[PDB]
Parts: sequence; structure tokens; C-alpha cells
Amino acid sequence: VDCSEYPKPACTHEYRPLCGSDNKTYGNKCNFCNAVVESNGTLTLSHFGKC
Amino acid sequence: ISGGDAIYSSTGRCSLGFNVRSGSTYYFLTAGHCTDGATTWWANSARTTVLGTTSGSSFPNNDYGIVRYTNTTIPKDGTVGGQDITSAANATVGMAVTRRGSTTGTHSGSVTALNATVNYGGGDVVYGMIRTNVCAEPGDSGGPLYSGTRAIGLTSGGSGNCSSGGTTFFQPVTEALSAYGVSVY
Repeated sequence: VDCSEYPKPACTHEYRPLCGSDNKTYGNKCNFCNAVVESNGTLTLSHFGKC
Repeated sequence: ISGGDAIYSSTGRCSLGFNVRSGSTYYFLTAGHCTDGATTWWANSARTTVLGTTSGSSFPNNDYGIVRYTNTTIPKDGTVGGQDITSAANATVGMAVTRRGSTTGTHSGSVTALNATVNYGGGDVVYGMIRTNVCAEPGDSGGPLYSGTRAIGLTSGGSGNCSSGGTTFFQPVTEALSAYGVSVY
């Protein structure tokens, strides 16, 4: 998962979870990538699926 | 199974929009981005209870899809959770609406704009969307937007979340009903 094309003003709401380094399950890649951006690049991917 | 309930494809989870029919053929509507590349749909994460197979998908540009029921025993309620749905209508600015999704459940708000263009990036642009101040989160895609007993739209996407508040865009259901020649019941 690469978040280069982010941020994005909107995301679709399908559920395909990712686990972030903050131990939060992100609902999908768009959701996760927008958070990474908001974190000024400090949040990273722990693994695929729920935390 | 009814509007707002979880539905699973091979790739993830979305929500059922509305149960609809044509003649004696039953289907359900959901988001086009959910039906895109999906063939079979199940009622559970274990994938042991089949629902049916994708019969149509329109995304991007629009955001609706339709799934034909192949499961003969599962109840196909013409409701949204407990709520009866008896017709479909066009959204209007200021209209009080309610959405139900498999992740966040039921949330209410109002229609704040019509004919909105939403750019999901990578060339995925959808047009003619209903804008609202209702929140939604991953898993809620395709769920119904209704107003009393009136079917209004299908959850597409947006920003924010239910804790802080957000903006959610919906695909007008009238357009989907016309495209497939089906109707709510």
C-alpha cells in the first residue's frame, strides 16, 4: 500500500481492513492513507487485516 | 435480510441497500464500487450462506449495482431494519434523511446539496450525487438512505466519521430503479 496520491477529499466506504502502527484498524486503504497524511507521515502499516 | 444488513463479497464487506423486484424476480441494490469485480455475495463472514450473484454494476460515473438472489429460503424483507419502505422519491435540499449501515448502524441528518461531483481519484469520478451531513464509515457503503417510508439513495462515500461528524454522498436510488426496471416493495 502506497499513499502517494494522498490525501483525497473523499473515500468510498467498503470494508477491507488494514492495521496501523497506532494499533487502530483502518477500514480501507483510502481511510488509512488519509490518516497517514494527517499524521504528517508518522503513521505506518503494521499488517493487513484487523489489528 | 433487509436494508442496512452486512453483505460479503470475496473482497470485503458492504451493506445491502434495498430489496427490490421485477415480476417475480428478486434482487438487492448496493453500491457500484462494491459490485465492481464481485461475482458472488454471502450473508456472513464465514461465507456459508449465499445470497446471490452480481447482475449489474455501474461505477464510476454512477455508483449503483444490483445482485440477483439465488438463495431461495432467506427472507427478503422490503424494509430497512425494522422500517417499512413503500416507495421511492427524489431528494430535495433540506429533506430530513436517515441512513443505515452494517458498521455504524442508523444515523440521521439532512440533504445539503444535489448534483454533486465526487472525485475518488485515479479517474474514479461520480456525478449527480446527493450531499448530506450524515456520517458514514467503512462497511456502510451501499446502505440505504431513506426518509420515513421513502427510499432515497445508496451510500457511496465521503469524509469524516461518526464521532467527529462528516459529509456523506449518496447515489439517487430513482436512477438505479429506472436503469434496472425494478421497484421497491
